[PDB]
Amino acid sequence: GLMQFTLPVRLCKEIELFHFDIGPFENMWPGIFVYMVHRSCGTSCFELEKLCRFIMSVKKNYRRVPYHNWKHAVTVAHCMYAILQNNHTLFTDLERKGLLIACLCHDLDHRGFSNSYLQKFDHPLAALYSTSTMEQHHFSQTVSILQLEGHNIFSTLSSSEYEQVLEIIRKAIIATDLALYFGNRKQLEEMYQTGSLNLNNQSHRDRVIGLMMTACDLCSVTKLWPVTKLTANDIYAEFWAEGDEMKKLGIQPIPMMDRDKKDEVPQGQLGFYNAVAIPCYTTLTQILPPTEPLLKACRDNLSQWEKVIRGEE
Ligand SMILES: Cc1cc(C)n(CCNC(=O)Nc2ccnn2-c2ccccc2)n1
Ligand SMILES: [Mg+2]
Ligand SMILES: [Zn+2]
Repeated sequence: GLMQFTLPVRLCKEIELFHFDIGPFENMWPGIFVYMVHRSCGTSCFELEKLCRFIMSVKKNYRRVPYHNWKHAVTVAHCMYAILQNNHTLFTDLERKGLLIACLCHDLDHRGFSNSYLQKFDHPLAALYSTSTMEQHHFSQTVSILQLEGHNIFSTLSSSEYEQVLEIIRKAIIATDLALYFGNRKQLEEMYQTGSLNLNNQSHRDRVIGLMMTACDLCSVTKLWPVTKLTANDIYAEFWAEGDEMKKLGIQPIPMMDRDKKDEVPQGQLGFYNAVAIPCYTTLTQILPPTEPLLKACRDNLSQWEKVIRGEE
């Protein structure tokens, strides 16, 4: 119990900030995650032996893909840590426990292909899960790893608390399907504006936790410009591979995924910021005022992409 994780001074301070980058040293990422669980949840939330075994099994079931990798998992978990630490009294013990684990597990066994590509390929997972194909697989993989011997980090919870936490994790992981984000934010927008939003209404909490998951999942657009710009290369490396694979199935990919149309990228980032990212962090800031730094950072980056187009960089 008396064993803490401590980070070097620069990390100890910068990790509290939304725009923190976890760095290129992979062997430090597990310690950073445990540090965040201990401060967000407590030193007692998990058996340290079981947590460490869970963390390393989760790492092993992420693939060596350009973007949807172990680094993304830890990055999305850090953004959730930042939201929880800035909204101390709004979330229950089970929710803080659940959401950090959901973020770490949210893209388990990702291959770097969209739900659309699985459907057009006719992948077995598309036959097994007709909607949110990859996300149902990510939750399936999470349950698998929790059921390995020595890996059940929730064993000390009651039967009902256990079922509650697995239901928080399931909903959280399904919400990372961007196809579900558009309707979810629209509903939250109306509820906030007509004043019907009620955080004691479980169906309302679910929607708010969903938007947090979208905000955390997209947080690469809220980093300082040099981090956002370099992460964009990894996300587009996956999109171009998928577009190559669409061409192999005899389907011309949308321009965003066509590597012959790299010129169109800056304008494609504009569309993504205006259609997805700005609306996402605007609604999140209305519902959770202390997440405003994510909206500010997103706006700064929209303006940096505007400069790329105007040939100023
Ligand atoms: C860095 C960093 C991290 C992330 C996630 N991006 C965004 C990369 N673009 C992207 O994901 N596009 C996308 C996927 C599905 N729909 N759309 C889409 C929606 C509206 C307009 C244009 C495109 N950059
Ligand atoms: Mg995903
Ligand atoms: Zn993700």
